[PDB]
Amino acid sequence: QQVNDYIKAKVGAQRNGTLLRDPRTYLAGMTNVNGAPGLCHGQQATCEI
Amino acid sequence: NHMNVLVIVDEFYDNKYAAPVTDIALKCGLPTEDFLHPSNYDLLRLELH
Amino acid sequence: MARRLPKPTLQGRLEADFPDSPLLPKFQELNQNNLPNDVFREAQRSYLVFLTSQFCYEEYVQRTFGVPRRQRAIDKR
Amino acid sequence: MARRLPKPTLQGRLEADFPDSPLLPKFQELNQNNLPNDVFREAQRSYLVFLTSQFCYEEYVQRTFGVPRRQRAIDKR
Repeated sequence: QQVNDYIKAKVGAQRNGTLLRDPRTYLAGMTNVNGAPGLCHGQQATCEI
Repeated sequence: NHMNVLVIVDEFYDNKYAAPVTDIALKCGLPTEDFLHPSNYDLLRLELH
Repeated sequence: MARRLPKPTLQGRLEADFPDSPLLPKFQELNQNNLPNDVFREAQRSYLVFLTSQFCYEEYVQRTFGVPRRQRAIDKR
Repeated sequence: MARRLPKPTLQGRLEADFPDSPLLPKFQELNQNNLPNDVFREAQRSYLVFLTSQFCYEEYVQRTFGVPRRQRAIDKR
């Protein structure tokens, strides 16, 4: 868990923001969006690798 | 209270388990393009001037 | 609590080795009476270093001035 | 599964080729009772080896500590 938390923190800073899913208090309830206060280009295209 | 540096160095390096790092030592670690990325916000919060 | 470095390797009781060395008359003046014996040997090693250093400084001061006028004026005449 | 290396080419009966050496007293304690002559000769060669090495290291120990620093100051005038 220590190395997992370190990774999750470093990789794109998944924790505390800048992530697509919302792990907080889901309790298997729903799926929601995160972030995006204001966008000035358009619908964000998902780039896969 | 005492003058002699012998006991100062000894009692500091005698049993040193954890070695923490100052922050300005951390900032100089990162290059600019990595520094500005918003996975390093803990430093950006303290570069106001 | 100030803790000094270890003392270096030194050949113990050099005073027993060299007799009639001209410092020994003065060296004999020191007195162990009160102290334990290893403290006595340590302090007397220090005192011997001190006495030899005094003698060496005085010998160098005597060695300082050179090429005396009177001695050369008499020897070559 | 020994299957060792062949022994190095060496001269036979070194013990007798030289008349005497103080290793020989300890050396004569070995005796051949059960084994044939050749195997005993090999073991005896190895034991003479051990004795020579013993004396070599015992000599090096003396040489490390063989400077009567006291005989320098005493024996010199």
